Amino acid sequence: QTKIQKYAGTAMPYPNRTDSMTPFYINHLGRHGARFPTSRKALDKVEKVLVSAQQENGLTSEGMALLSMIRRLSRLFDGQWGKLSKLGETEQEGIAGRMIRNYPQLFSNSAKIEAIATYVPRSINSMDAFLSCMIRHNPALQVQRSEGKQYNHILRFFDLNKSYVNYKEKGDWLPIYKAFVHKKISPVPIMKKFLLNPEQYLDKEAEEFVMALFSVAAILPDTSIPLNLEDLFTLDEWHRYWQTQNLRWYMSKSSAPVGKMLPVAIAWPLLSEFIRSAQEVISGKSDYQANFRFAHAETVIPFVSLMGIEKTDVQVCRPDSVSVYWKDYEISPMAANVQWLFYRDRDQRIWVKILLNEEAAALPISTACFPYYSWEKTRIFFNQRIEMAKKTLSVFN
Repeated sequence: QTKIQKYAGTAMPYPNRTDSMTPFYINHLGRHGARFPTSRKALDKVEKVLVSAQQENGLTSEGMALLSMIRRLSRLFDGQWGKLSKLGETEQEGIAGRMIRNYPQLFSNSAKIEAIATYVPRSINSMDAFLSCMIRHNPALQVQRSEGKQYNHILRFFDLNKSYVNYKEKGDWLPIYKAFVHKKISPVPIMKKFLLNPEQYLDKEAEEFVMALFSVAAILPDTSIPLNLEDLFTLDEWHRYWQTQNLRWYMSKSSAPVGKMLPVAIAWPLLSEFIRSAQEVISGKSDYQANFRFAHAETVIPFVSLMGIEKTDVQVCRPDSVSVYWKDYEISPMAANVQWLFYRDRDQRIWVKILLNEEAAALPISTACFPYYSWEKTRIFFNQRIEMAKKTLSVFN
């Protein structure tokens, strides 16, 4: 059942974590917590097909039960599209809580923290769940909270680059994805459960229906509604669905050769801003003990690849091998977050530890005390990544 959760991909709920020197600064990026579906399109597709089968009774008994379940979900999702769920709130409370319990000295006395978020309500509400926990876990904190479109350049860079928008909507990854779905997804086994004469459905409408049904089931664990649809598909069918969505994310938002690093390079302003906020705290220009940022999977995924956390920027030429080497649920589950923890040793040398979803991450540079890296070396490495990103983007107006 761990495998079935992983097969939700970027809709996987944030994984279980447990508590357990002290840093002088934390630099953070977090996706919003577990959320409702953002679009009714999949639900509507599933309902339209089942209702039509109800005309000229083409439903099995379970198709009748599924149709009723779909109508109920449509009423429960009404007015809630894209909202942070109670689960997403508690995910943020857990990330903040473990941070505070791990490093009380960092957030002690009158420590100062700043948080930013996008204009998207689920990310703003995620920041507030996180900050509320902090303030409860030390009301003497000083807190700056802001949000909105002025952070688009560093938190929503994927909307601002014209070449990338064009690639995401129209690029060469699309035919590869569509061929891959046709190869991996067999719709008739699934729809026989629900519809008489499934073989009379054109492959395209059948694939669309099944893909839409997977989307409904995949998001339900994120809603805090006590209903589950995992058993509509076999475990091997969930495996195949996840492979298709994993490849979709990899090619459209990460380091796939077909994207030519364009989906990754667009993140360089956030990496540059991360370095700048840390350099200012190290120098004394800023006296923040933490900078927090709340945004989206499309913020986290290319940011992580651009940092070069090992494996997350792999460039796999064969589409069918991607799932072996690059796992979206390991990078951007719900509430996915990156934390840079800064330390000053007895000699005042600065060390940095990188946490990806609260587990130590590797960079392709040396260190004699993993998971701690020399900040100087890491900064040089990240600045080199930023320069390569600007070079990449120079080929796209």
